[PDB]
Amino acid sequence: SYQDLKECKIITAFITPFHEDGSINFDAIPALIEHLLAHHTDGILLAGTTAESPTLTHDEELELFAAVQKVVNGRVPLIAGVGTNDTRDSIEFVKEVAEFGGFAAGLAIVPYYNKPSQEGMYQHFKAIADASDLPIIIYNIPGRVVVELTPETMLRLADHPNIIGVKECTSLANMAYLIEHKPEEFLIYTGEDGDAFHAMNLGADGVISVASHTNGDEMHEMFTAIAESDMKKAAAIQRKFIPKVNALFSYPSPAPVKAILNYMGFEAGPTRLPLVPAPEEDVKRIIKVVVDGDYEATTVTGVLRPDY
Amino acid sequence: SYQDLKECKIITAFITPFHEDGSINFDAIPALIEHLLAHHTDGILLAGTTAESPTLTHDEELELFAAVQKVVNGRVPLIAGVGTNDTRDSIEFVKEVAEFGGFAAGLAIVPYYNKPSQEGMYQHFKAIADASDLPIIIYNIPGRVVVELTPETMLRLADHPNIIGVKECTSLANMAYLIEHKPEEFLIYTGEDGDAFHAMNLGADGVISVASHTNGDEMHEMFTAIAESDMKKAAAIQRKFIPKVNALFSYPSPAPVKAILNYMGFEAGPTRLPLVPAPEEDVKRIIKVVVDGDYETVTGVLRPDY
Amino acid sequence: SYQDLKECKIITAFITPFHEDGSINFDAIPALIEHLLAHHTDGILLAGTTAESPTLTHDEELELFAAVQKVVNGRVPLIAGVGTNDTRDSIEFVKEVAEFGGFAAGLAIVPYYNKPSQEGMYQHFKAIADASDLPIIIYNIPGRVVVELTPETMLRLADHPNIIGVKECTSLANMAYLIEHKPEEFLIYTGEDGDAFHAMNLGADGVISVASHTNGDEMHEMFTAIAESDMKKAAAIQRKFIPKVNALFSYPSPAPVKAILNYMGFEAGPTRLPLVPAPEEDVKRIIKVVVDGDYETVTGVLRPDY
Amino acid sequence: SYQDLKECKIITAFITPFHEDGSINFDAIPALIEHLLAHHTDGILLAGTTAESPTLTHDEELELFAAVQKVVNGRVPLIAGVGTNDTRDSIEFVKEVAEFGGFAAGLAIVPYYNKPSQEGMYQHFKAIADASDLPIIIYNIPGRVVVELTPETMLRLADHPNIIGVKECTSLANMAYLIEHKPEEFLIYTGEDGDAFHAMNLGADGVISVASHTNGDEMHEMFTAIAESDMKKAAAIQRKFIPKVNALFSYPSPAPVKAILNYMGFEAGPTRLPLVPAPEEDVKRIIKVVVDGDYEATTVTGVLRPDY
Ligand SMILES: [K+]
Ligand SMILES: [K+]
Ligand SMILES: [K+]
Ligand SMILES: [K+]
Ligand SMILES: [K+]
Ligand SMILES: [K+]
Ligand SMILES: [K+]
Ligand SMILES: [K+]
Repeated sequence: SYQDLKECKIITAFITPFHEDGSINFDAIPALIEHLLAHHTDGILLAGTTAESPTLTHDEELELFAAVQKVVNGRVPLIAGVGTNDTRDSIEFVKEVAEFGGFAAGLAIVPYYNKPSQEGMYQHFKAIADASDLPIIIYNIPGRVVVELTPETMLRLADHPNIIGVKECTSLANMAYLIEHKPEEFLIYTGEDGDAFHAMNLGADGVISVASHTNGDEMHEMFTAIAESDMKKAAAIQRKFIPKVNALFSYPSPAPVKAILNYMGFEAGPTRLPLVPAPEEDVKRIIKVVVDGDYEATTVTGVLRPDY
Repeated sequence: SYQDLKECKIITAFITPFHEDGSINFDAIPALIEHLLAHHTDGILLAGTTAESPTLTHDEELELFAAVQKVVNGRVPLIAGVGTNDTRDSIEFVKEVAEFGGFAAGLAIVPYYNKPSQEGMYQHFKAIADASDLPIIIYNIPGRVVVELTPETMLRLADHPNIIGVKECTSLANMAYLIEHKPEEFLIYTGEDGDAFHAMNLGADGVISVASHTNGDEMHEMFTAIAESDMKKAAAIQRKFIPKVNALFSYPSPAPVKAILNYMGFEAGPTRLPLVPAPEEDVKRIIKVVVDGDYETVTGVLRPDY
Repeated sequence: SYQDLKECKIITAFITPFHEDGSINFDAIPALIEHLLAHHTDGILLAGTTAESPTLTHDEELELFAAVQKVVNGRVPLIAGVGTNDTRDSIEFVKEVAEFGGFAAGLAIVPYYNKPSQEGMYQHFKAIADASDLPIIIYNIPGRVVVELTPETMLRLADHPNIIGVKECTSLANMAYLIEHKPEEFLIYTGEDGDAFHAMNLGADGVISVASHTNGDEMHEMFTAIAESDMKKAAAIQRKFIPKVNALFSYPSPAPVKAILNYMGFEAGPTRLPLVPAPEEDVKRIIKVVVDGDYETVTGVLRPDY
Repeated sequence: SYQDLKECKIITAFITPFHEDGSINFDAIPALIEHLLAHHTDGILLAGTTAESPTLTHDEELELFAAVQKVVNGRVPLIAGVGTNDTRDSIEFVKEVAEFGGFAAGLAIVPYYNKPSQEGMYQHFKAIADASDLPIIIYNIPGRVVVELTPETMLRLADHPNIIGVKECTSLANMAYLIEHKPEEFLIYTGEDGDAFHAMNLGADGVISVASHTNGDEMHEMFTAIAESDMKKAAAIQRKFIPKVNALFSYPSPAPVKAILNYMGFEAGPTRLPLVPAPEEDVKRIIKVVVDGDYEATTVTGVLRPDY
């Protein structure tokens, strides 16, 4: 529900740990989940992009939700990534995730690849919102999907009772507009770490974050500053925060965040093809820049999920 | 193989006809296909983007491959859409297709959504080309998938002996470079009906077309003018073809092409959500522009959940 | 100097009122100016883009600088547009302006049309800052001039002791970096009324505004809310200001701003060709959106050739 | 007139030679002009971008037209660059260039910097076309000016009796359209060397060229092939032509062309600020790539026109 999510400020988009072997590392999950709740994660998004959802099987996403809900045991609310670029597959998975339980909302991306029109997107998300007990949060991101929902289409959807929010990654003009015209019980999250500062100042509810894995504190610190009206501290953190965000996305994500989470001892392991891990030479620069660690280095292989 | 496709000039990116209830209209396939082979389709690509592949299940795609192959009967070579943005799935499907047989190649798109690096794209396409008997054509289309293979990575892949060409949708600058440096047994298709004139001029092997569904004849006349060194005529055709291609892509494909095909009697049906058919006011514009037809809210459909 | 401008929050990019016959309306200047100083203009930029500088002759610009300075009388500091895309002309004009006196700085745009490299931009701006007593503010606006100063070249220039700031129209990412690494005695203005909220939040020194002509008060209220750490109120103001900025730039500036100023009695007049006034149907939209006014083909004018 | 220009295929956009000193090198002009007419230049454009027109004075452009017409002595037709982003200054210079004589047409760029609307551009070019005996050719180039004339505005203008053509640098779709709907006595030139092949196949009249300075022959060779219907030779030249075009624009033009013209012994000299010459390290790669010369190399300074 909107209620479960309402107070969230730092929703983390949780990675999927893997072994050298390509299988999921369910073992590394407990320590990672603890680290997040220790470093100001308000809520967890499961099986999103950062989780390499395109490469997780149906049954693997189900394993992941059980494994994380066991280890979170109710402590923060959760959102499941449910949408694909097929409306029927999205209807089926969400009704299924409604049954499964433990989620405050299903997240549904604007369809990638097939490039639907605004009416197409409207009828898409309506059908997914219609389908299930689980309300929906729309993830609008032309930087990954080419097309986008316009604010007008988005606010058409926001009126659906079962559509409770948006993870918006367009422009701060668009974001301003959405915050300005939102109906009630409708939540506006930036999905851009490097904008979170501006989105919060403008009246957004929060961030659905990658950088929260490795810089959750300084992000907390900046948000508290906005809330406690210390704009000088908030902007100082923001100015030093931007180059970290850029390093975390300087190779295709979640490669940079996994490499940092690997240095930090969390065995995030590699990425499943078609993603490959960050090159060693980038790996050192990145750890230095994002967590001011020193990486004592030593061509790079992505992994496939077991054939068997 | 490369042999099988060497000669194709117009390989058509075949639609999937759907019933008003959202099931495949398998009945419409024989008429539609004969119409293609009647209008200078030399080769057919099944379950590409224009087939609404994101919306076709595993089994549906297999059942399309049956229907089409039964009708085609080896009259032209066939290409199966096999790649997705998951490297393992793509491997498992290219094997199942190689096994299925009757395909000269599999088409594998550059991964959408997850935005791999070049090196990621190389490992992806290498693994697919390593998986099976079936040769691979890469589909590079940053207007659909955001990222793109640089020519440089493309040419590295061109060296894999089981990768035999590219459907290239980037720039004519890139397409020139690829023609220039291509190795042996590597086909270069444009995937952009609008630029097919330029691509063929520049030395491409042909076009993987949507337009060929409705405008095969004039495409044939242009390619013939081009190969007969009749440029004034090739370019007269190209200059008037541009708006028709434009119209075809003026609501998201394959809406406009189904709306024309429906108008020509072929029962293309509607599109599966998230795509919706072309709006009414637009349908008329589109027919008038593309086929010179006289025609007269919109509802996308779902696959049956039973 | 830097001193003179340290305190400015709202420096307005002053229009040039024109008569229907295309000569400067010098009569309108006193009323327009008093109106700015009445509405929280802290500093004025004369013969910037909004003044239609491409259309003002050398002597006209000098005569504007007279008129305005006579009216202003040292109540606020002044900035003269001095740079063009020719480095020699810019040098000769910044000297003539330094000589003219009464200006805290000269504004020099990144060269338009000829698309210099970074190194070319450095040599350009260095020579201008070397030429005269008069300090230099750089104007970086790739949406007008195509190329842009990277932050890196910008910070090299920031070190010249006669370059004292930037009117920056690139991205908030760049604007953050510049605030963070700025040396001493270097002012950072946003030139984007739309992003002024974000820029001030991020630690900018203020805005070089068009909107301040018509909406000075609410801009003042926002900047005050911001500096009084009243964010909910700052952002309420910003969220409703965005469409007004949008409207102001909805036909090419300064058409929309003159159309509003005309409606408020100020005789801004039309624009000099190649710019034409806002079309009629648009003028009404614009007034309603920007000032909440109730209003009711278009003709751009030429400077007299006699 | 349209007649003077009608048969032109390779219009060169002539550089402005300068001394180390910043003054124009009128001495180097004769040899450069000869080289062009020796290497298939059909027509010469004077005082365009390639000529660093933004940095030429009024009186310097007048010197240039006299100096080139003396040395061309009638042999090819000529076009003068007359437009600026001020309509009055453009009216005055063109009426003046009509008086001056020896030009087949005045070239007028879509106004840069002030970003006019379509009506604005329309009224702009109408006024310049109205002003003088010299007909006008429009130079539409958003890559330098941001804005552009749409085909609809452009064809509105093409109907003016005194507007005889366009140097179009947008897309080949746009170019196709213009060739398809042109009125009579209206000429379509690409201003893109790297597209000239495609523009010619599509039915364009010609190219207004930079690369013609240093690769005029191979350009002739490709155009003859199109005309004589040998498409295989034309495309072979095109494919090897593209990387030369890219090197000629790999540093801000006319820096790369001047550096090659400097290696070839023509003393093009440096560029006037804000342009600077090409870096040495780029200078060798460029000469190699464009004219397969070997540059025996030896931080880089742009020059100002004399203060005196
Ligand atoms: K999945
Ligand atoms: K709702
Ligand atoms: K499928
Ligand atoms: K191969
Ligand atoms: K001026
Ligand atoms: K300074
Ligand atoms: K000039
Ligand atoms: K004409």
